[PDB]
Amino acid sequence: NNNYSKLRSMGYALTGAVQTLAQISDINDQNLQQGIYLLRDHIVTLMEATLH
Amino acid sequence: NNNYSKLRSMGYALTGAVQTLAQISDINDQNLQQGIYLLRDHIVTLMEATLH
Amino acid sequence: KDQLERAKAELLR
Repeated sequence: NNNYSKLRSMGYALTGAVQTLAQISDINDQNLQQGIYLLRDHIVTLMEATLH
Repeated sequence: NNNYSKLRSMGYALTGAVQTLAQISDINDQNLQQGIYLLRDHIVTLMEATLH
Repeated sequence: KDQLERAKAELLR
């Protein structure tokens, strides 16, 4: 119950949240980019044949 | 003006920012996903008719 | 959410 101790403990928790939030943000952004790339590739493949 | 008090007050502010940032990130990601889904649905609907 | 809640719990005492 030291005045510094229950502050050090909260300092421990106040950084894993930031780290995990960054990780989830990166995962979401990468998934969105991959989906967009797959969609554009399929669209181009479909688009060539009708022109020909 | 207690040495712990003006630290507790800053600890108060140093978490709502993280919470709101997470909320805004989720909102943006969901909006992007919904837009992509709407675009792909419309593209598929347009794509079937020209093939037929 | 639990981490932020514990952060807010580690200050009311």
